[PDB]
Amino acid sequence: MKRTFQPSVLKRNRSHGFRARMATKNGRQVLARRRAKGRARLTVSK
Amino acid sequence: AVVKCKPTSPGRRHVVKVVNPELHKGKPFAPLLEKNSKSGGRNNNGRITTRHIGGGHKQAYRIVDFKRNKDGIPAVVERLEYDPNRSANIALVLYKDGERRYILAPKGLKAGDQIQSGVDAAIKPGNTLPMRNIPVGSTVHNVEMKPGKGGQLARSAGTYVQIVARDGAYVTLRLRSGEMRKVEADCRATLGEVGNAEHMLRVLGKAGAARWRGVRPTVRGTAMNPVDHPHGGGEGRNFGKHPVTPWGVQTKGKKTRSNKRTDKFIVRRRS
Amino acid sequence: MQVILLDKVANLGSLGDQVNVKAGYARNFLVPQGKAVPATKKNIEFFEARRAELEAKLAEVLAAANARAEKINALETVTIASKAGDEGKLFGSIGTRDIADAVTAAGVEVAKSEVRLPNGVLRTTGEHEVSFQVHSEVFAKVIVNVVAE
Amino acid sequence: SRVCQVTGKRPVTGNNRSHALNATKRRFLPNLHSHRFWVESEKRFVTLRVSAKGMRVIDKKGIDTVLAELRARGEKY
RNA sequence: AGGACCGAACCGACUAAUGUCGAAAAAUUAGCGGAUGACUUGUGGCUGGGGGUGAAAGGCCAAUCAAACCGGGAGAUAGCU
RNA sequence: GUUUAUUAAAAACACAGCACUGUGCAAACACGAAAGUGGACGUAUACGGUGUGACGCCUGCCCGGUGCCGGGAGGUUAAU
RNA sequence: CUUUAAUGUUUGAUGUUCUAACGUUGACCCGUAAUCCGGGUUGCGGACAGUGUCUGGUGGGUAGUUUGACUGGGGCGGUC
Repeated sequence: MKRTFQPSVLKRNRSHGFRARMATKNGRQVLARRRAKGRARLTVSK
Repeated sequence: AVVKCKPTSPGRRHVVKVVNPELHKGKPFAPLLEKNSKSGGRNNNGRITTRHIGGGHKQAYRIVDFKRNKDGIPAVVERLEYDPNRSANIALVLYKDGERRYILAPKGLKAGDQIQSGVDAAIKPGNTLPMRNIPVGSTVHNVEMKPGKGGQLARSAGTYVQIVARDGAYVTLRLRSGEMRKVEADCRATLGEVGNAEHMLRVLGKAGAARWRGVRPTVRGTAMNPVDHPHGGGEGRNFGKHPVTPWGVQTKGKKTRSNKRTDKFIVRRRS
Repeated sequence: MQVILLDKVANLGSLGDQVNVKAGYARNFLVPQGKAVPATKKNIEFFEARRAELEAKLAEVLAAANARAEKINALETVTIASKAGDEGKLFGSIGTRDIADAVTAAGVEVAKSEVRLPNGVLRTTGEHEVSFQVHSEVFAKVIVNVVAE
Repeated sequence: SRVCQVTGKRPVTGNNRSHALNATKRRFLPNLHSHRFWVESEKRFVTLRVSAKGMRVIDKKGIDTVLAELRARGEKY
């Protein structure tokens, strides 16, 4: 039974990585929101 | 030549093949090749804009010289080659100056034939001349919309146009659709008919043949649900509706030409 | 639109008369070509001061120079040898490029836009008449005899 | 954008009312066109995306005066 | 030569039994279909919610789909329990 | 061959073939407030839509109604 | 006033021609080792096409909604 999550570091970084968020303004707002909440992990860091 | 293959197995019973013995059995001319990446019917937005396109064999692009601007240079037909991008075969022609080029092959070409371009050219098939110098009533192909554009009419296998009249600086042509169009006399055209006239006699035989030609299955509107197509819905093959396109436009006899710009160049319409 | 006219307009030209004209006509033809200047309660005093007669002679000499130029070649004949086809079907149609260049090299030095062809583009081989307009009121006739080579 | 380079006219949103007073959001667009204006001061043509009202404004005033105002506005033409 | 034949890997899931607080939020055992092709598969891309994709079932779109998920309008409204 | 991943694998869907219809190339059509892109680096022996569904015999009568195509005698008819 | 006609006025429909608006997904040159874009020369269309405001027609392509109660369950029928 193949499950939904099939890990891949390259796909994870290129999809939800820090640079991916900064590319668009919506991603920048995502980072801004999580800085405000004080989350330790801003994004998925390798 | 048209060959009917024996029904050794289902999928071969209805296959009719077209074999051209004089086609070149080898790789094409590399310098005139270019990559042709498939699209699958998607546009720059990534959405499907044309349906039933996708898959198929990889095919490279041959730079076919439609403009034919090499005026005054005699050329010799090296060989004929199969072009995956076109219904008509192409011909590799070597000019007296050492330049090779690809041109559409009319019905009469064969290896070693002589062709010439420019106004100072003969009347044999394969020569390109301005339509002013072409005698009225002759058959031409690869006709130009505008001087230097390149050539857009009668490009498929076994196609041609008739020159019916010449008034002033404009010429009237009868297209394969039965429509009469008025074109500038400065436009070039190629004498003769496009070759491979038997290309229409193939039948492909089975479903896979159309599949690896780049065509995907077509689903009828009735088979779909109401939310997907204007047709569809109901139990037991109910239609009860006027035929329409998937986007609501009424097909089956509704004229969709709305240009008002090129109408001045149209003398008669299709009948 | 009320505008002052400088050049002679064939229909309503009267050397600076307050005559109405379509905005497009003045915007696209008169003003860009210098045939008129928009005057609205400011240039009327100026036109009647320095444009009233000072430029009248300046405009006239242009017509006088044009009249002199079109009589430079008294022969008024143009002969060009072209490698025409067999029994008609001239090699290729020729407009104003070649004829103007030949005339300029040996004849009247004239601009490209001056030459006008009322009989087509000289398709048939033989004697033809060409109307030359060096001015609106100055028309000239030139006979051209293309000879096959 | 659909902004006149002379009068500054830009599309403005509004309503369209039916007989039953139903209100649907619409947008009014300026009558913009691309026109080439001949300028004698610089002796060349300048292309401006101007509205019909702006073209009337240019005719009433001078093309030089309008260009000066555009330059003062700080936007290249 | 073949969308050819028999048959493993591989892909799929026609029948039966077991299992239903299971070993498993669809599996196991014994049979079963395709198996040089309209095949299958690795890696990487593209299409985003009244939208996508669909050899078309209202199927699929992160175990959720006749309109996904998250936050907000929002303590929606509830002549009902 | 494909299909309801997880109760339906089928007569359903697709299919080669057939017919109708639109499209002269800045093509029809589609995605996009637009630019632009696909169609196609193709152009009527081509492309899109629709129905039927290999092959053999074939496919009759009906234009009232609703669509679609063409006409203009006459009537009615908005902004202005 | 009924009956008619020379020149001048408002004229509007129609037709022909022209180029200077405008279009050019025609060719050539330059920015430029650039199928974008811009500028220049020329060709072809040309006051057409196209676009904005207003307006008539079409418009389940899309959207918001409605589609009563009594009733020997409801529906049908009947009644108000």
